[PDB]
Amino acid sequence: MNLQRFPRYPLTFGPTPIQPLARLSKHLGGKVHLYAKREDCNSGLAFGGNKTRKLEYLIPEALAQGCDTLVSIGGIQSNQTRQVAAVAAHLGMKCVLVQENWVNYSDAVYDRVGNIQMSRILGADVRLVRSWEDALESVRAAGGKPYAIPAGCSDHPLGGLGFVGFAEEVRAQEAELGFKFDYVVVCSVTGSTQAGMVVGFAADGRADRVIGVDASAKPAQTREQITRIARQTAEKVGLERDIMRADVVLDERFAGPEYGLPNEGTLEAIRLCARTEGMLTDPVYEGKSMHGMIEMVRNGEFPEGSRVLYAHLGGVPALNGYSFIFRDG
Amino acid sequence: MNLQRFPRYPLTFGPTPIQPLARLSKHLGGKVHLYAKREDCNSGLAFGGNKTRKLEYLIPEALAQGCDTLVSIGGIQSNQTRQVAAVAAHLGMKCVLVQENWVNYSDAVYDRVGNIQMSRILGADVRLVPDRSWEDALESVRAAGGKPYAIPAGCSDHPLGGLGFVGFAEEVRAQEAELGFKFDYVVVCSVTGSTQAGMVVGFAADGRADRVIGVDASAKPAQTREQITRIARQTAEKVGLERDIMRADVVLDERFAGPEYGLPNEGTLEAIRLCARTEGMLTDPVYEGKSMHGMIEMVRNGEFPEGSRVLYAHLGGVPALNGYSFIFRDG
Amino acid sequence: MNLQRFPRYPLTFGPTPIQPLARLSKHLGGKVHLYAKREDCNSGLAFGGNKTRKLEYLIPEALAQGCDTLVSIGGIQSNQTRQVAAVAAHLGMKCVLVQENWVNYSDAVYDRVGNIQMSRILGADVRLVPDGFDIGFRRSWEDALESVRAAGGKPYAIPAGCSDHPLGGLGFVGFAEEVRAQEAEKFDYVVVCSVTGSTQAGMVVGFAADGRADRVIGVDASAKPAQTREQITRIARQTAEKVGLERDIMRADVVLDERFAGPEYGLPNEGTLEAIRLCARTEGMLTDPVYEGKSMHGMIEMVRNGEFPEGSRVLYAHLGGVPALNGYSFIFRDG
Amino acid sequence: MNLQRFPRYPLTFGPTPIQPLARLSKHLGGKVHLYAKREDCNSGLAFGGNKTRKLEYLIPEALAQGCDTLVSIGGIQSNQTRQVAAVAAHLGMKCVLVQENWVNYSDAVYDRVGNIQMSRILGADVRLVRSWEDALESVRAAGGKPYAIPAGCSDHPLGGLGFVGFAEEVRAQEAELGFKFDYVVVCSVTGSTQAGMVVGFAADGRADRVIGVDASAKPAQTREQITRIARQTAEKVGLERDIMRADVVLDERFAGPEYGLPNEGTLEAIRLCARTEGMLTDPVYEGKSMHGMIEMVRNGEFPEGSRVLYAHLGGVPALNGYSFIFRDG
Ligand SMILES: *Cc1c(COP(=O)(O)O)cnc(C)c1O
Ligand SMILES: *Cc1c(COP(=O)(O)O)cnc(C)c1O
Ligand SMILES: *Cc1c(COP(=O)(O)O)cnc(C)c1O
Ligand SMILES: *Cc1c(COP(=O)(O)O)cnc(C)c1O
Repeated sequence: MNLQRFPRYPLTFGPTPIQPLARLSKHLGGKVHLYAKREDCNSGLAFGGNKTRKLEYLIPEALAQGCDTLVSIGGIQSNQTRQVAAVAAHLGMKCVLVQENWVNYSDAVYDRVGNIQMSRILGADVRLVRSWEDALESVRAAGGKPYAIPAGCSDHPLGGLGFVGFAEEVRAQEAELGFKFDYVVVCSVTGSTQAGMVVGFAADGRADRVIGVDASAKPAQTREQITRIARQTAEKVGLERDIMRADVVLDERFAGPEYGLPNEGTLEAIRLCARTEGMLTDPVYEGKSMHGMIEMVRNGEFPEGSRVLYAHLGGVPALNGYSFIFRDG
Repeated sequence: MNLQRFPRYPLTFGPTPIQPLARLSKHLGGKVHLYAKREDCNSGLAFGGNKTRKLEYLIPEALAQGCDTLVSIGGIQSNQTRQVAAVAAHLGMKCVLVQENWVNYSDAVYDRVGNIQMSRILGADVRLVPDRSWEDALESVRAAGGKPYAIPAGCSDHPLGGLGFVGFAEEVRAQEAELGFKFDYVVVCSVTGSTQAGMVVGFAADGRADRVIGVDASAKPAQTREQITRIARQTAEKVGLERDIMRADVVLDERFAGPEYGLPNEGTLEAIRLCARTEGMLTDPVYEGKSMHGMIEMVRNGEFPEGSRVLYAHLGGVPALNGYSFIFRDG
Repeated sequence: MNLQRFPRYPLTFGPTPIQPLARLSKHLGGKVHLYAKREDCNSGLAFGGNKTRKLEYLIPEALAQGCDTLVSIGGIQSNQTRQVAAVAAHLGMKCVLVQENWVNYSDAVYDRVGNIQMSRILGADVRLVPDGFDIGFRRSWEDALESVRAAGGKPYAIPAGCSDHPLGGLGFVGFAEEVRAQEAEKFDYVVVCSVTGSTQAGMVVGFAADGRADRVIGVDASAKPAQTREQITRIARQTAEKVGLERDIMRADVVLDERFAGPEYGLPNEGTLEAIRLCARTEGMLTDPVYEGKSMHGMIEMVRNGEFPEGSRVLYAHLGGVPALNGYSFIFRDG
Repeated sequence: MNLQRFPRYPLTFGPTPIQPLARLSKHLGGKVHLYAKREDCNSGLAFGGNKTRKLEYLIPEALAQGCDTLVSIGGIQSNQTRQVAAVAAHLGMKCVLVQENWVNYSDAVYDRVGNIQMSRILGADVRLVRSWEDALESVRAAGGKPYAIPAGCSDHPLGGLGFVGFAEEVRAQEAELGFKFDYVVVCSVTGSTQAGMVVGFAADGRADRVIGVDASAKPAQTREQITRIARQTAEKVGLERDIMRADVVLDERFAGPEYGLPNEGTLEAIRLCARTEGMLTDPVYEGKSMHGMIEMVRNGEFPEGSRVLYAHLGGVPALNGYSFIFRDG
């Protein structure tokens, strides 16, 4: 394959570090070696995260197209939209965000802290709710040229490129470390994060080692999205193989009870990981993927000796919209 | 000098990047070149920030002395205590935090979002003073069978609390080497003081101590200024500074600290917005927004020599934004 | 029957007013006439409400016993504990409230606004436990009673909602009495929200006396109808006997509709919300997402479905609870 | 005088009750007998309060004029705008409310709980920010006829009538009681509440017995508004005398530090009163007037044996916007 053909606009500090999770690994049995690749610390643009890695491959097209406004969408505590707002500010672009009520969660400061708060400070036009088209049209009619960024950046032709690059990065780091990771655990919702990974790791025969953990609570849709995006992306980068259902692993046991709502396992997972490693995760995405990984290790689902690379996608600021749940820890 | 004599426990990713703030520089007239060194992105331990750089030089002693608990203190939205809680969890140590109402602010979720929320999740025993806390805290640890390592407010008034930022100057020299030039100034927010102190000592070396432009955020200029001065002299001695720190070496502008510690003024808010909107870089209403406000005003007043290169030290503090949600409800 | 036998301490202004809900009645077609008996406005003690009417019959006992502390229990936005705190302060008694989140809900300011905020201002010792403590399991209720004694005082034990208490059903028997006296100026049905039960129970006993027990249409807000229904019946029978009601309470006398309790105790459904908004926008009368909004939703839905004979006059008992709206601010952010 | 010349629209349950504050009185030495007149429990329309007594005299005119929309104004936690929204709903009229932040305060849920929450639920169109004028115009432009209701109902020709009636009510109740109150404590900010009282008690020679307690923190301006409204109202009811400045008593010692902000004395008084009587007061209005009365009795400013009638004007729902302050009581 060949990713290098597509330009990448630097929005990150560079390759993201991989850290050992020795305390947590030991706590769980010392049988499985856990690591974490910090996508959550990839940028100076309002905390970045996985969405920011994706955006690097989309910005060039926005610039090439002479666009002046970035328009995106997501739930109230969307990480995607907060990142688009920061990238836009940094690029000197206007920003219009469509924020919808995507979660059955009632919290007094939900639309005023965390991710959405930053987007407003960053100068984005935050619209709280077809709304998609309206917003875009709004921009054209306003005299500007919008660059449409779908939810999570996922269902877009360039949306899968960022994480194919992730697999690339990991290969280079395994070469520096002198060892390979047996698996990768990643949280999945809109899909192009895992899709990129699947294509990237299909290259060296480990697509099936990319263990996705669903956090959408609609596993069938998410799995089809990932699969579809992986196929389109595999074509885009010249993978010399088709993606098979066997290449898309999506665990469904940890997404409940709903998207945006933690279960008690989620909370326990967030607490354990934070208290053993000092590494925070959130109740919507990462805490669920962290939950899955801990559970898998606990159930012995990982062969003894396995090295598991947890991909920390970001999302911590959303913790602010769930303050009551953590009031005592 | 020789900071190398003191061990440094790795708590950061490595040197912190310097980024140009061209959009903001141009916005202010394009006469002064603004940069930012990102201490606020130095670690994977609950966002880190300047305190985490300070802590790298304290943990070895704490470990050497066999302590099993880190004990610290600060206001409700203290960045310090949150970093202590994360560093403790990472090191396998317990943590006790004494949090006091240091600000005349009373937001509905002030004690449940941002920094303090993270400390609780990180497993610290977060103690809210009513409404000697410090001694009870330390003693409770002994009484329980542990050994506490005491970390004073901001890590500042501690024998080792000024080291972290001497190394910051060391870091900046090596980056200037690749940059092919030296920054004319450094802007840093100051409250407990060992951050600006370390910098004062670090830059005294190549005679730029008075180029480190401190911006007071304590709203108690005199005390803070005095503490920086003292911490500097002590640290200077600790590292072998072949020169002495003169009062003239400690620079602290007091025009941007109002109205009180922990409360922003309208300038602070505008500054936070201007910078976030021109660079995608956030600052808080208690600390960085005030030093950012200082720098912009300085540039605006033509107080920087045309052509000057100014290095803004972004110390962190962003999670505290969550405690001032009403002020930013519309931006 | 004779309630006059049991002493009643004044904690209310006097009988509660009945007002017509003419606008809401008209909006629903005008075929049924709705009114409201404002139990929610019965007292100067921190907004009072139904619980305060119940307390009038318990306090004489607490006083005769020489108790100096009132001890009660309830969820975070419990109306009962807030009224106990004000009654206590008013009487010069101390107050301990054992509390815990009894709802699968987690609003940012849930434990610091509305009802619980007032209890703390009122001087009560609000003992709110962290999630997973489980007071009902550890029997924290008793330790609290014990700690008062252990401390030198004498506690008067007031159970959840005052209901499952010997004198807990008297207040609302008196309500039926008061209604009769006001009718001497008759309502066909009464709509009342039911959770812990002695409110509707007292009504059942009180109205059984003039043959209207089955005219009290209870609307479950517990989302545990079977338990609640049984509680109402039992409290009724005990209270009937207590007030010498020369009659047995039939299973037929206790009416508890289960259609508007969803999805859970303390959680409103879209129906609850529309009902709160409709009643508020037509009569200027506010109801809450936990209790009254569900019974308001009940009455409106019943009238809408024609379960009420044309021409019927329905007396909606507004038991109170409005302060709890403060804990559901996000839901009403745009109205 | 002749108050009866004006039509009063019923919006209350009827005369408000007078309760003794026996415990608070004994607590402060029992040398002064304190009582409370509960204007705060005067209506089933969203808790009511003094504003509702004022409004009973303005509504007939709004109706007579055929207006279909009530338009008013106040700060975020304004009690007035909440009562206006409830009266509108009850009357079947539309409601437009201009809310501005009149307080240097910024609590996270300030514009979502208490009074303003009720107004939105009651169906008012709550517009947060020439303010006033724009609102009024927009209603006409929509094809409606708005009835303008100034802040607190105070600078309105009819705004002072409600409390002239309050004095009426009190003489009548004093008859039944068989005794007279020597003083009346009342919180004053916009002014027509105390002005109505001044006029109503001028009739029996007790105008200077109406002890006003400033809560505006701008006493000179408030003292002048009460004076003016009182004179204009006395003329409108045919008082057989002109109102003199000496008829207006306004203590300025308890308004600090600013309108909308409590001082430590305010909080203490709110707590003492709540804990001795079970009667709540707020940090903006009543707690300051409660603070005043207690301080007056404590300093021996009332003659031994005096009977003081505290007018509790309402305002308790605003407590919700000061939750941090009362988190532990
Ligand atoms: C968007 C997001 C995810 C899921 O990534 P997808 O590419 O949408 O599947 C996981 N974690 C965080 C923190 C995210 O913002
Ligand atoms: C502690 C802190 C400061 C001030 O540093 P001192 O060493 O205490 O002077 C500035 N900004 C942030 C974000 C901080 O946490
Ligand atoms: C307690 C309560 C109810 C239910 O009354 P029970 O006697 O417990 O059945 C209804 N509404 C409100 C406002 C309440 O506080
Ligand atoms: C408006 C108000 C006041 C002050 O009354 P004015 O007539 O404006 O002086 C006092 N208390 C409460 C509760 C109020 O709403």
